[PDB]
Amino acid sequence: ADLKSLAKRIYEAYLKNFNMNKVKARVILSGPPFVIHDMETLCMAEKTLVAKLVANKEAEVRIFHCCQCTSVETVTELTEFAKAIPGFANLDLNDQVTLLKYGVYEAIFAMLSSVMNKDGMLVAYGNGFITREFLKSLRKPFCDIMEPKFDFAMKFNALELDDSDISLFVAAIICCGDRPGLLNVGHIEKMQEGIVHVLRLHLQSNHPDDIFLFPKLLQKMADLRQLVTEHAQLVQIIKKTESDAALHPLLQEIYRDMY
Amino acid sequence: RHKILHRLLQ
Ligand SMILES: CC[C@@H](Oc1cccc(CN(CCCOc2ccc(OC)cc2)c2nc3ccccc3o2)c1)C(=O)O
Repeated sequence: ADLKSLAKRIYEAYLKNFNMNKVKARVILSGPPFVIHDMETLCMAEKTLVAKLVANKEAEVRIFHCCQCTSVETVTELTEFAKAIPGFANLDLNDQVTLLKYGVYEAIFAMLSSVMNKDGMLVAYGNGFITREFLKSLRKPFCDIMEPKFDFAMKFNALELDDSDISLFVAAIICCGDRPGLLNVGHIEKMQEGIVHVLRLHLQSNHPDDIFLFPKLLQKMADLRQLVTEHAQLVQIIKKTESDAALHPLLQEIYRDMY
Repeated sequence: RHKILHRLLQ
């Protein structure tokens, strides 16, 4: 097996399939995005960037809807990306579904880090920047959505990964053999072992300065599973208690029976 | 149980 070539293949699949990556994000964050820091600038950004949405419910529920729309888009990109991981498409369709069901929000929050800095995050395909303080200012429970993801991102970004690392990390998130309900655990474990081996060797080559980077990222995978469990609980509270905050059907299917 | 995912995956 050629593990350098496998790493390149997964990186190329990531560059093709994701509209946002860390290179693109950093170009934008380096200074154009419309800055959303208060209700006036939220409403202005909505009229330009999501006009049909405001052509109205509470601002918090509009933001929640925009968040979900981004997730739906990213799930679609993740499904196409997954098709490129060796062995993934040879799995039973039911196992492909299970792996994606549990893995997509761990991958979403990992990749979200690339558009975040300590002051805010890119939104709407890089055409908006919403401040972290504005999101904290929203009424409960909506102000509790993003802050844990910023906290994860600040530590994740301190690892100084590049897109070649992240592509492999996202592939390893998707190929977890301990998801509930898998049929062919043995084949998935071997697929995972192979991707994790590619990740290990890549980090050794690309980050010779950080000899613990691989176990740091194994821990981040475990942190992400916990972040997703907590996020799913918050989504359930919102769904149950906020009638205007409908869930998109693909996201309802993902969250249903997850944790 | 996941008709949209199933459809996206095909
Ligand atoms: C709420 C329920 C929803 O939770 C979340 C929680 C955190 C993050 C997301 C998805 N997300 C944030 C989009 C905000 O999108 C707007 C757009 C416009 C706007 O105002 C005009 C405000 C917010 C995102 N961004 C990404 C960028 C790169 C890679 C992956 C990315 O994932 C959904 C879920 O569970 O799906």
